[PDB]
Amino acid sequence: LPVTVEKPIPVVYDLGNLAAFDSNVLDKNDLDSSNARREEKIKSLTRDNVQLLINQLLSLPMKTTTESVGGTGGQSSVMTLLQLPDPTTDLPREKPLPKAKAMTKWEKFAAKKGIKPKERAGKMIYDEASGEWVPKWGYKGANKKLDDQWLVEVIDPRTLNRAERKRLVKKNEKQQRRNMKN
Amino acid sequence: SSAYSSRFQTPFRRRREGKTDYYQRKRLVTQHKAKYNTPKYRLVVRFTNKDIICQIISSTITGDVVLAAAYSHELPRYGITHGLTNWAAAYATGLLIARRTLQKLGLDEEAVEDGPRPFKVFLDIGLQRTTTGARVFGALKGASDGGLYVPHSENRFPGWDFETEEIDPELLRSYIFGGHVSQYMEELADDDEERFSELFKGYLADDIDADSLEDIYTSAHEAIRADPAFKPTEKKFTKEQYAAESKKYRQTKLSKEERAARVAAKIAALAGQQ
Amino acid sequence: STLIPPPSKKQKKEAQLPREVAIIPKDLPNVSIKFQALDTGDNALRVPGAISEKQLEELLNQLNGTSVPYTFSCTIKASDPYSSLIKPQITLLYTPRAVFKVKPVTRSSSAIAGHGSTILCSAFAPHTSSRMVTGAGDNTARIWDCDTQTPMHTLKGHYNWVLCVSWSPDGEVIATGSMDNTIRLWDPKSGQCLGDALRGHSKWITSLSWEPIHLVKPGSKPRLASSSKDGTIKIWDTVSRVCQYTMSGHTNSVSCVKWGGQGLLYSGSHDRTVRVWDINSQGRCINILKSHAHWVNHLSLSTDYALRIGAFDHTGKKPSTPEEAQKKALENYEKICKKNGNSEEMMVTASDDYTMFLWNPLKSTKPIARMTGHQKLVNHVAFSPDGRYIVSASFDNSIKLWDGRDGKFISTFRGHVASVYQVAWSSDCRLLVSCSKDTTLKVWDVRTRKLSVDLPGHKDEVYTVDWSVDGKRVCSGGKDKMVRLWTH
Amino acid sequence: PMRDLKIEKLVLNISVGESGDRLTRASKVLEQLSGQTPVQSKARYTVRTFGIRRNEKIAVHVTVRGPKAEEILERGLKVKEYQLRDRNFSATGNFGFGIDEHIDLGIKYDPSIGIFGMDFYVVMNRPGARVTRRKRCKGTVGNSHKTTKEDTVSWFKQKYDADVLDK
Amino acid sequence: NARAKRALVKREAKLVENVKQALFIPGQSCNKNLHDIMVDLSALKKPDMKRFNRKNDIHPFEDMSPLEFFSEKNDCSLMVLMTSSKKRKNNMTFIRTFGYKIYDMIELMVADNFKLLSDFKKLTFTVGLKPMFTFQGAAFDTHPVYKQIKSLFLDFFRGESTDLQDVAGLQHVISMTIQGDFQDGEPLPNVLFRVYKLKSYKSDQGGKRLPRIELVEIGPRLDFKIGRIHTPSPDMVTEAHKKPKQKKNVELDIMGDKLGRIH
RNA sequence: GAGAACAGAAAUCUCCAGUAGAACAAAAGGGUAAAAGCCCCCUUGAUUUUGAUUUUCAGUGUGAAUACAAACCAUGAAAGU
RNA sequence: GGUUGCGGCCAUAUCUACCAGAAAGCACCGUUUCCCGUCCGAUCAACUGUAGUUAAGCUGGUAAGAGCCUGACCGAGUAGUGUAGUGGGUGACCAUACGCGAAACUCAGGUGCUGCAAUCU
Repeated sequence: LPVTVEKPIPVVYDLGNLAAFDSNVLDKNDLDSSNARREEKIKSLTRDNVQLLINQLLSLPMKTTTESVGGTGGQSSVMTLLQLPDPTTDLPREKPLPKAKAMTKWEKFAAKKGIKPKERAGKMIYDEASGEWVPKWGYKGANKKLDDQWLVEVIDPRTLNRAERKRLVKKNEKQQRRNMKN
Repeated sequence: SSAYSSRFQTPFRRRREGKTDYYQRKRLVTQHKAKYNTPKYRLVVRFTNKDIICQIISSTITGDVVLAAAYSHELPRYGITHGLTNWAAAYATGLLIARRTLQKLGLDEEAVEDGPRPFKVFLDIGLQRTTTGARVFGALKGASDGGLYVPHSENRFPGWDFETEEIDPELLRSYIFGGHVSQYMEELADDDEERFSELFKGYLADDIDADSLEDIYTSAHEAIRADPAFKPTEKKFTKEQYAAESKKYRQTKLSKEERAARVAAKIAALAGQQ
Repeated sequence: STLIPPPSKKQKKEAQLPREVAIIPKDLPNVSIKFQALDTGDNALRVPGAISEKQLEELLNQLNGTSVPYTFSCTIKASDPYSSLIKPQITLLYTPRAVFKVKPVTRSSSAIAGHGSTILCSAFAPHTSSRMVTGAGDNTARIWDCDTQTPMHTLKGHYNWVLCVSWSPDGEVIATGSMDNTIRLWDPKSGQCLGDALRGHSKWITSLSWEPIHLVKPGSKPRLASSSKDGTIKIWDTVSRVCQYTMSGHTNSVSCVKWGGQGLLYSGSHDRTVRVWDINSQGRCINILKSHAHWVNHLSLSTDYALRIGAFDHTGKKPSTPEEAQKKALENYEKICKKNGNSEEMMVTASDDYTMFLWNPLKSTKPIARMTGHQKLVNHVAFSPDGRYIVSASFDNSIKLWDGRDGKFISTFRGHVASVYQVAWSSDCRLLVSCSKDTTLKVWDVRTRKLSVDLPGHKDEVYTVDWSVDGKRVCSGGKDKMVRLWTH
Repeated sequence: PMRDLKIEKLVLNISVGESGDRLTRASKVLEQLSGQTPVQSKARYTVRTFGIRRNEKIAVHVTVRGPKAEEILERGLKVKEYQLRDRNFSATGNFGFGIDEHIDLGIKYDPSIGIFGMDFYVVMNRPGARVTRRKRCKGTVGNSHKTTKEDTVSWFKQKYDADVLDK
Repeated sequence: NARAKRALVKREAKLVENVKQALFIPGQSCNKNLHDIMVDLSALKKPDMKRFNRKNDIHPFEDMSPLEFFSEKNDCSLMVLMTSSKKRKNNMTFIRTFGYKIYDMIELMVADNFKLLSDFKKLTFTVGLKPMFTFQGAAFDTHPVYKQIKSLFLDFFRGESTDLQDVAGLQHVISMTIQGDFQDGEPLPNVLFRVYKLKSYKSDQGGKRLPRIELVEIGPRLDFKIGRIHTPSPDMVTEAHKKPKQKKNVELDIMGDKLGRIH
């Protein structure tokens, strides 16, 4: 029936952690290990603190919406969610900050020459005779067209083509290791 | 090998038993789970012979609690005494659990701000299959029709089309008012009364027809709607005498003197040269 | 998607700090306050300590010896109703409720299939929140069971579009005014042709109405009225199966008609004119009302809630004797008929001049007030169930809420994107549902004048809407050939 | 009253490792004798001596259960003149054999197909394999209600009256 | 296939981290009491916690290879060792690691009046709810080992973080208070651990706003005796406690509208 | 292991013994099982819109790259993934 | 006390040769027209509680079985190893005082605890 709580020294709060920290004192003779009626003291001490914490939480600003069935984002019109201040508890991280900051022999060249990074528009190209689109890679890429193309007009000449293909592919994948090591 | 009886790891208890899918249960138990803190609830439904079971479940660190529950055999007291496992029996069980819950929590007839907050529940199918037009989803449809709010879809109902996306309500209406059981009744009774005699034996005890059975289901829906009270059976011949009788029929263990006596008799009789 | 600007650095420091523990702590003034009603009453100047609002209800109920709570309003300043002395002798007004609360309409059931055409009109049943009939653009109509969401007694008979549907306030007659210029009565239980159609009109049927229960001799059948583009209003007796007589005041099309409470009829037409008939003089016109600038549409009255429920209450205790039905109608009518203690029912007329008119037909042919403010043609209007408010839906994506007594402005409900088509008050004056030319439907809380829930789900625009009688379901439908029931 | 010897299933198999038309003919004799659609089979690897590859479409069989399964069982047991051996009975209590010239039961010559035969196998049991066949509460059977060889050998030297064939 | 690279992405060092994984490894000495205390603790870290089955002869304050190997191989940052001895009865070794390096270790001793979940009136719970925290005594603002244990328990139990908190999901509360008052030099007091479940009853004196509370125990109830500690290296502290990095006379009002001041 | 006509040492079948000794875009810490293994059905992916990093001569409202988020898109009855 | 549904702790809960189980619960069990899937209604689907029996399935017990589990000065306050003195041997690597802190062997003992709800002569 009584609601308020008083303390000679007022508590401090971490309202994002739903937690409170106390600078008040205990009494050894209220909670001695040899004391039978002992946990009544913890109860009569911490009921006041959870009182003050619910008191600070229900005095918060809140959040409401107007949504409906199948709400894919969040709450609905019936939910009402309090908005908590952010934590001030500085508690450590478990892994350092993931800083992979190098340049790797192309970014430096593109900086020391006026090359701008390209626009990254589409995967597909346009075929002429026929009139399909047939992407340049991703599905039946226009690279692998000399593969099935029947007659070649002057060693089998398509095998050389695949040989050069994999030549450049492996040069790229080699320079990959070169940049990773340096 | 003793090493082969020693080295391996066993599944959990209810996993050695065929009762619980722990994978699906984890997919249930970790709700979202990065957004908010709203407690989850569950609607468990099981289909055996002669029993349809439906319950509302809220888990805990002790392991589980049942908030409400219904069993296919209260339907006599509202007016369903036959076919306690069909699609309409499932509809009735779900409608009963819905109305029971919404009366017991007092909807009609710390969250101090607002408000009604329609009740949320997720259907747990258990080890049951997911086949088009089943009676688990009949109980689901009945539960939702009763007034609960259960997220679900519209392809797992009797009549839905795999050809295109439509759900014919005629076949649903028949499956609610026993049109299937009654069309089967007619297709059997027009020809033979031996299969029709064995089958529908209570229906020859009470002389029921197809239109009358649709009538029974119609009346019984609003009969459930009227008073879903769930008073328990009156408990005749109670628990202490129950346990005394079960104790009488139950076997017991032994004592160390009994075991030493068995060992002595055996190794002195059949071990000393016959 | 556009977002809300995130907070600032200092704005987060204002969040981390404590805030405003409120205790209503001590809290002892020698405070003075005077009670008052709204029409006339003022019943007196004391010095208490504190009190709660529920306790104001209790104290007034004990001072008058009623044993129903009230709503309490102070300092009639936007009229804001230790919770009423914190925003700054106090003037307090007490206003009864007829307390019967229902849950808002939030979720959805599934879209019921059926006829393959654009649904046109809809109507629940007055005596059961489980029965509904709609008339679709197809040459038929349909009745649905709402409790398992399945059709029931697919009804046929008309040979054109079934424009207007109506229910009889007793629960026996479903009248389907068809585009073919006749009507057909229907049996809500079997769906058989009650004889044949009630022919007599020339151009397509538009609207229908019924005599209220408190105006039929106990043991006699109710009568209907029907209007068409012809410009006349034909009376119909349910059992004679012939028209009795016609009233022919207007020249152009008559849009809607309504069978008022004290034995009168009202008809607005496309003649920018509203005309009043007395029926006990064999259907004679008395008052012509020429105050509009463009043709008038959807004339409405005050007590249509009582004129429509038909002695059925918000519980559903079906009638025992015709005399019991008559006494029920009389009580449920006088509940809101003599609000100030004088038998009063008003009329509100909307028209394309972007204005609306308040009318008191017993009093004069002058209007009381003219409400302006809309920017496109006003399409629909409705009085509140308690007769305390008016609302209007226009074609400029807005809704306007009025004072239902002296015709004042209060606020505008905003949020719709295309034109608004029709609204529906709650059963308990609490919420207000609206459907519009966009996909969504919406509901509004009239207390704080804000939107509670918007709810989508359709494939095209919506044409019809209506709440239940008890406040359980709301029915929808339009150009997507699907019915939808919306509940809590 | 329950440890009976019901006839469970008869599998008629033809394993001719050919991806041609002889397999089609085996399937058509399965269609015109058993009726139901014949299910095919493939090859796990290469052997270079049996004439196969991986997924070679080597065999085809049909499983029939019930009254018609009993019918084909009695017809194929009559063709062997009721002469079955003390082997050909799996220690768990099932049997099988083979007869060529499928004019022995059913079809006629009709050289439009050739001639083949149905490698039979009759699987037998007691009633009660549902605990080892169903999904919820899938357990084991008991050595009490586990069927064995010689009891069904007696149930077989019952009607259709086989000869002893080496005890 | 790609499920393998999904794991490496999940084990990447994130801008702001995910939930904390905690591991429970058995020591070389164990009893029913100690194992059951372990399990009544792990009944709170679900469903984000891993446990080993077979025992392990590991010494925390002595060697440091297998502990870092374990914390890596399970991707966990919190390690709880449950071990006993005659020299030390029921010593719980709590371990906080950062980047697979020991951030700190702490020795705790549970008393001989402990309790299991089935010792009190077993009021219902719900699996995986955010707790509430309450800290008593004046020592928790200056005392060094006390700051360590406080931050340890916070980074242990609190799970995750959000910005929207629903109001029904406030069911239980964790109370922690020292063993009376003590002054410097004299040995340390014990710290307690009480896991309640709070309820609400209308007051009629504060309005509909603030109702009264009453607490009940569900288990366990523990007293902890502090022993050996570890302290991390200053450079590792500075590194681990860093801001993730993700303007004058310029402000943002509503509707964006980046404004400015002229002065 | 028992058997099953052609058919052998491996051809194809039916039933138990099965802790992972058969498989993995893993090599260690273990194994997920009614799977992360096999087969089957539905299906895009270089989507678009703004704060952090840097660079443009319309300094050029991000024009674009990139980090992060948020609306979406796929599937599932569903919780979800 | 028996029995069923949702579970926690996940072998003191398992594997093996047998014995037994009143009632109630549940399995076995017949069917193929409706929804549903295959080569095949054995699996899933649907129907009834209709013709039957405990052989099942399930449950308890019986075994010094395998396996497993607990406590203890059971090894062992020690094996080992971190600190202080000229303790020493030239040394392989180890004496003297505080610490930290083990294991196989052996002894006693044991082969499910239960949360939430329904139900039974």
